[PDB]
Amino acid sequence: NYNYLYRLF
Amino acid sequence: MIQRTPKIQVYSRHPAENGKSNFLNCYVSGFHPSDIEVDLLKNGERIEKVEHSDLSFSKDWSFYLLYYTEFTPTEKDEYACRVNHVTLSQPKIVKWDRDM
Amino acid sequence: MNSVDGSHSMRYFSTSVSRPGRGEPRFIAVGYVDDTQFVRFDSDAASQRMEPRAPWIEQEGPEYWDEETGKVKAHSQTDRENLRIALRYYNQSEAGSHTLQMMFGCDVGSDGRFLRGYHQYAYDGKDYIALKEDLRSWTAADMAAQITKRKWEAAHVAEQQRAYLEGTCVDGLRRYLENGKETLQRTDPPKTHMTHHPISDHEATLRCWALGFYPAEITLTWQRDGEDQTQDTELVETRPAGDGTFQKWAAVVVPSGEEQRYTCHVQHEGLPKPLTLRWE
Repeated sequence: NYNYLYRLF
Repeated sequence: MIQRTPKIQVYSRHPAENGKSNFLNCYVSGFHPSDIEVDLLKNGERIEKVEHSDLSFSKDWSFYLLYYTEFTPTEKDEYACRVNHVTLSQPKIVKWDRDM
Repeated sequence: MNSVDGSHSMRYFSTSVSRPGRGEPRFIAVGYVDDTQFVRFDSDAASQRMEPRAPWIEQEGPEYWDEETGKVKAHSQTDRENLRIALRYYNQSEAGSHTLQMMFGCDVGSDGRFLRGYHQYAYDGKDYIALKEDLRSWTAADMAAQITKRKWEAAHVAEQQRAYLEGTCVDGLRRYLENGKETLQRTDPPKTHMTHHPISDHEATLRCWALGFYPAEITLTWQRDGEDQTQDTELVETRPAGDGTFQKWAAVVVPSGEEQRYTCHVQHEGLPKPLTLRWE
């Protein structure tokens, strides 16, 4: 079950 | 920019026996970047239909991949794995040993 | 199946490589449970979908794939942009190629409950940012990575990722371990044999062989009169055999005639017993 939170550097 | 050279092991999946179907694997590991050229050689000619595991890495972030084909070893036929990388001046060829 | 902890592990591994002038960067993602790969995604692949790589994961509905395929693709867009953000932090050009990798996952105990969590990034093979083992703080190696560390402390990212790690992450891992019981909870003990190659009439290499075992965690050790010959033993990395198992050998250089004073010892989870092997 993959991660669902995606953020930028 | 980190650059490691690949460790290279070439070997049969099952204990080799002349005339019997087997798999010939070639396992590169411990190398950065992910660009790598791997061929499996039967008496000096590249085996056309090789397949490879999907790109993965260890904890230290070094990539590892496996290359394999179905093959039937014999008394006289030589097999080998050839690797080329950014960190190699020339392609490095490792012969397959049954006893290893 | 961490023999020390009782623990199992889910991990996802993500690699993105930039291709100056050859199209957008390539994204490869793989998911593992312990030592079994079960899922893969290739941005350059035609399917453009999250694909099965283990037989027990095919037992899954459409909403699973539509949703995993959604997240992994969301990931590819997000690390593509981070390749530019990171390129701008280190003041480097668009001419050269660069590799950005990610890893994330969680561990379950013998309890079946959350034990450990991971969320880590690496630029050009060099650790960039990482969630500390307590899951409440970050580690940044470069000064450049510290820009992200404060932006992510000010966006409260650590608490939500801990929600994924104490949440979906453990729930997915428990469900996979039940669905693939016959694979993931089943120990394959190693087949053990050993070989003699004379290097001279003076010396001799004695090699101990373990084939077809799972999990990949194994210990091989040599003993002279029952003392560990760690010095003169040669150990190879554990390697994959292609059938889901692994192989590993240990070889020592022995004075000719004293082969019986040398003992090989195999400690693996699939044995009710550490093995002892003599040349005999």
